Amino acid sequence: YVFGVMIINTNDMSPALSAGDGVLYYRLRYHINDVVVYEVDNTLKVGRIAAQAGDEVSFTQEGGLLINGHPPEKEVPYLTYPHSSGPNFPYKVPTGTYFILNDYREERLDSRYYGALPINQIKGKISTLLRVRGI
Amino acid sequence: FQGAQYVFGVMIINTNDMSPALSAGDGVLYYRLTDRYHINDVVVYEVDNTLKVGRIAAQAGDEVSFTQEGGLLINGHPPEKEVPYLTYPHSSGPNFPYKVPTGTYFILNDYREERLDSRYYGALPINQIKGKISTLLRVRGI
Amino acid sequence: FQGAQYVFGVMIINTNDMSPALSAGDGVLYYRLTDRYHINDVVVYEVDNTLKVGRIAAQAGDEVSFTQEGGLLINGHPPEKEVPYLTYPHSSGPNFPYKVPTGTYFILNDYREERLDSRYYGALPINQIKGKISTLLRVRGI
Amino acid sequence: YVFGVMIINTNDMSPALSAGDGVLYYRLRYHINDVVVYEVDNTLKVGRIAAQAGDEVSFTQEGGLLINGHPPEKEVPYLTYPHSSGPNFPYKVPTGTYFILNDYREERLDSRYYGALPINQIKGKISTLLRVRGI
Amino acid sequence: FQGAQYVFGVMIINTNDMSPALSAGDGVLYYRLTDRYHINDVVVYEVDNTLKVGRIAAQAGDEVSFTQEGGLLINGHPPEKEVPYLTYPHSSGPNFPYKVPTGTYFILNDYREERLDSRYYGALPINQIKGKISTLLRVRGI
Amino acid sequence: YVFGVMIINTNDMSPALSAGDGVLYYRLRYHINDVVVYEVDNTLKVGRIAAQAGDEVSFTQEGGLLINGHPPEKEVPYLTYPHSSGPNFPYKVPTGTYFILNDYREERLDSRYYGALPINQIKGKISTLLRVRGI
Amino acid sequence: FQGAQYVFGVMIINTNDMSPALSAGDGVLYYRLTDRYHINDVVVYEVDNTLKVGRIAAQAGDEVSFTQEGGLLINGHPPEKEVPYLTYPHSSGPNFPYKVPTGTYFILNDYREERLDSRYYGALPINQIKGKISTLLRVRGI
Amino acid sequence: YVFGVMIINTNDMSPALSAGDGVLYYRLRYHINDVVVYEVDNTLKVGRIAAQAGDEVSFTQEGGLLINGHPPEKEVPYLTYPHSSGPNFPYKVPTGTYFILNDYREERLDSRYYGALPINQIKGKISTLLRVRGI
Repeated sequence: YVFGVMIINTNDMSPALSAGDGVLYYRLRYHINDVVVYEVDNTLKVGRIAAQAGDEVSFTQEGGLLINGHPPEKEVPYLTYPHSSGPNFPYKVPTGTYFILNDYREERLDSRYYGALPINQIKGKISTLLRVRGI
Repeated sequence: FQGAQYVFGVMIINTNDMSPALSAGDGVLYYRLTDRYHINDVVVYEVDNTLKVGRIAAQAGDEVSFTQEGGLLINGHPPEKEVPYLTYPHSSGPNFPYKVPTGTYFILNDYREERLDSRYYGALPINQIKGKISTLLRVRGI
Repeated sequence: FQGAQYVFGVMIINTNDMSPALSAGDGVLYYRLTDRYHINDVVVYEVDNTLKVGRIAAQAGDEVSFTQEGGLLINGHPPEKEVPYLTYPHSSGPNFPYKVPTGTYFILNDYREERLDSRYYGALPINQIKGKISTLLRVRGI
Repeated sequence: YVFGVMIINTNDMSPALSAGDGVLYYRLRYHINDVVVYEVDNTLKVGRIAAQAGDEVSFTQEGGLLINGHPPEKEVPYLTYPHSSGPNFPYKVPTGTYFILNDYREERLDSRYYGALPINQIKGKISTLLRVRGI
Repeated sequence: FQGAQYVFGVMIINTNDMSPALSAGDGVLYYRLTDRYHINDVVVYEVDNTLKVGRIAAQAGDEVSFTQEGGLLINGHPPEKEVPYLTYPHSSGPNFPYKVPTGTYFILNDYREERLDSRYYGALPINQIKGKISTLLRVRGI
Repeated sequence: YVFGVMIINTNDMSPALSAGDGVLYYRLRYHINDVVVYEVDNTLKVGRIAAQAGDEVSFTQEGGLLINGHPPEKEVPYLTYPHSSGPNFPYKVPTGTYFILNDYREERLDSRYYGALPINQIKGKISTLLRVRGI
Repeated sequence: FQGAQYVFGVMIINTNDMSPALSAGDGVLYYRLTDRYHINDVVVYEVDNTLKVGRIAAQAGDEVSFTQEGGLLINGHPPEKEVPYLTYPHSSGPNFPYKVPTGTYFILNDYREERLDSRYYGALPINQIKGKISTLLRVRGI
Repeated sequence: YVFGVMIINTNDMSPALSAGDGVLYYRLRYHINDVVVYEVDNTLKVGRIAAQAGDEVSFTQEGGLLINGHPPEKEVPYLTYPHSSGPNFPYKVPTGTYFILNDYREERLDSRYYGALPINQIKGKISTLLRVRGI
C-alpha cells in the first residue's frame, strides 16, 4: 500500500547497507531480522529488529547479545556492548515495541540508547536495495 | 571478426564468495571497459569456461605477499579494502611473493576463506575480464 | 563452480551480416534462456572465441538443403523468414543435405551473401548460444 | 545458488501467470502457495503447491478443495473437480512429494492426474515475473 | 513552456483495484503516447490531483450501459476483456446509457467491486492520461 | 524542442521500420533520406524523403527512380512504379514541399499518389527506433 | 487514494534553460524521494500545469539576494555552483532579499538569462517537485 | 564497426564532458566540432576538432581563435591563448591531421602544444555520453 524511498545516509547498517544506497520501504507487524526505517527526534534512521514484545535482551561480558538467553540468528563482525546512558539490562521489550540494533554495532545509538521503538515511530520494512557505487 | 560487443551485462550472483559486498541472488550490472580496470573494482571474469566474480587487489608490476598472521600485502603495504576475514595462500597456488605480470589483475574473493581466486590461478589476463560490476539490486535477505 | 550467470546482455552490433533486420551500431538486448531456443530467433553466439549474431533457421533433427536457384530448404520446405538475398553453400562447409544434430541450432546470416554462418561451421551446440535478441535501439541511419 | 529462466507457455497458471510471461526460478523444501517449475514426461510445467507430506486432499460435490478438511489459503475463480484417470481421493500426500494444482483449475493435468510430484522432479520456486505484453 | 516531457515512468502499484492483472507492490513501466490510446490498454491517469490506474473499456463516441445481471455493454455488445467480477454502476455517477465524449476514455477497474472509476467520474480526457502500462515486474506474492 | 512518440502501425516503411516499432520524432528543414512522420486526411503516416524543392522526379520503364536523372542514394529491395491516380511525371517538386516515398514501394500511397507534402503537414524527423518484438 | 506512485521517470529535455549542464534533446532519468531534496540537485518540477527543470539554489530558512554586479547570494555567501552567466532578478518577481519559506526550494535556471524560475515564481513547495535528475544520456550535439 | 568505451578522467572537455562521464566512441574522416578520443604518449585524451587539413589557425591578442581568419562555430566560456612551447602560429594544418582543442581552454595541452594530431593517433568519434553523477 504505502511505499517510501530514501538514500541511506549513514553506515550504521554496514555492510548490509551503506551510505548512498537507495532503498524502498513499505508500511506493514514486523519480524526479527527485518531491516526498518524509523524515526527518533524528527530524524529517519535504519536498523534491524533484534527482539519483539516480551523478549528479554541481555549482554555477555564478551560483547555478545542474548535474546531470552539464546543469541540471535543474524551475526555481525562486531561485538555488542551496551550504551551507558541507555536503559538497564536485562531489558524487557514492551508490548507494541521492537528492539532495534545497528548491524555496525560500534554505533551504539540504537535501542541500546533509546529502548525499544514504538510501532508509530517505525516507518516501514526495507524490501529493496539499489547500490550504485562503492561496490 | 566480431558480430557484437558487450556494453553491459545484467547477471545474478550464484556464490557467496564475494560476501558481504555481494550475496547469492543479488542482481548486478556490469559495464565493459576497453581500457584498464582499477584496484578495488569488483569484476566479472572467466577462468576454465567458468564465470566468476572477484575484487581486483593488485595490478601489473605490483608485488603480492602474505604475513604469518593472515594479512595481505600489496607492495609491502596493506590494502585499502578491509574484509572481516583473514587471508592465507592456497597451498597449490603459485609462489609468493608474487610479481603481477604485465596485462593482468590479481583478483581476490572478499570472502577470503574461499581461496579459488588469484591465490590459486595467479593474476588474470585482461582479456578474461568481462567487465566491472557497477550496480547492485538486492530484494531478499537484506 | 559459477560465480554469476547472465540474465540479459546489452550489446552493440559490429557487423551488417544480420542486415537489414540489424545494422552496425544498433544497440540490442538479449536474454538468456535455460531451456531451448526457437526457429526465427536472432541469437548471440560464440564460435572460435568470437561473438557472432545470426538467426536460427533449423533445429535438432531438421534437414537443411539448397536448390540450384539459391533457395534454402528446411525439411524440404522453404522457411518462414524471407530475406532480399539468395542462399548458396559455403564451398568449404559440411555436406548437404545436412542433418541437424541433437542439441544444436542451424544459424544463418540474414544477409546471406556473407556465408560464415552454419553453412561454414555447421549447427551450433546450445551451450555456445549466449541468448536471444529481443530488443533493438537504433539512433542513426534509420 | 542455481537459477533458471523460462517463458511461460501455457495459461495453466492464469491469471497469476500468463503465456509469454518471463520467470526466474531457483532450486530450493517448498511451502504451500509456492509456485514451482516441475517436470513430467520430459516437459516443463508450472503449478502452485496446495499440499505437502502427510496432508490429505479431498473434494466437495460443489467443486471445492479440502486439505485436511479445511479449504486452502489461496482462492481462485474456478471450481476444482478431480480428474477421472487420476488417483483416488481422498488422497494422502507421500513423503518427499508435493501436491501441485493449476490456478486455472479447468486444466486438470496437475497432481489431480499425476499425483504428488517428487522433489527430484521439481526444478525450483518462481521468485520473479516479468510480463511484457497483454497487461 | 515545457522543460521536459515523459517518455516512460516506472512506478509501484499502491492499490488492488486492478487486480488480478496488477497487484499492490507490482512494479510497472508506462510509456507516454502523443497520439491516441486503445481499448484494453491499462493506463495511468490523474483525477483530483490523484494518480490512478485502470483499463480503457470504451472510447470517443462509444455508448456504455449495464444489464440488470451486472454485465457491461459497450455499444450494446459485451467487451473483450473478462474479469472475475460483476459490474454495477456507481449510484452517484453520471447517467447511463452514457455517450462517451470526444477526446475521452471510459476507464474501469478490473476489480469491478471498487467503483471509483469512470462509473463515478465519467470518461477521462486524454490530457489526464499519463501513459500506457506496458511492462510488469512482480517479485513477491506470485 | 518538440518531441512526439508513436507506434508504427503499418509496414509501409519495411524493413527500415515495422508495425509495432516505437519511434521518437522531433519537429525540425528536412534532408533527403530523413524518415518523417506526416499527416494526410487526419491520419499519421511515415515515409522517407526522396526529393526537395526544385528537384524533378521521374520513373524508368524498369521500375527505377530518378531524381534529376540520377537515381537515389538509398536503395530498397523493391521496384518503384507510379500510381495511376497520382500527379503526372516527370514531376517538379514545389517550394515548401518534400517528395516522400514508402521504403516498401509496393505500397504506392506516398507522394506518388499525393504529390509532395507541404511542410505544415510534416510532423517531424524520426530520430530513434525501439523494436521490442519480431526481430 | 493513490493507485500508483513514481519511482523513476525517464524524460526528454525540451529546453536549454538548464544549459550547459542539460541540453534540448537530452534524455534524463529522475528518481522520486519521499524525504527532502538538496542544494545543487537538478529537479523536475511543476508550476502552472507545466513541467520544468531547474537546480535547487536554496532551501527552507535560507535568504536569497543579488549584488548589483549580477551575483547571487545565499545567506550572504555566493553559492557552490558556478554558471557562465550573470544573475539578475525578474522585475515582476517577489521582493529580495527573499526568505525561503518552510517546505520550499528556491530553484534557478543554470542558463540564468532565462528568468522564469524562482526569481519569478518564488520558491517551489516540495509537493510540486517530481524528483531529482540523476542520470543523463546525450547522443547528438556533444 | 569498431566501438570503444571509456570513462572520461579529466575536465579538459568541460562542461561538454566531465570527469566520470561514460562515453562510446567509434573509429571513422572527421569533421569540425567532432569530439574525439586520441592518444599522445601512450595516454588517451579527448578533445574537439577545431580545424582540418589546409586550414590556418591564428590567435587574437584578446584570447580569440581564428580558423582562416574567421572564428569558429562552437563557442566556449573561455579565452584561447597559445602554449609557449607549442608550434608557431599562425599554424598551417598538415594533410592527414586534425587540430584539436580542449573546450576548457585554460588547459593548454591540446594541439596548441602538440600540433595537429595524425589520424593514426585518433581512436574515434564520441557518439554517446552517459553521465551518472554531478548533474
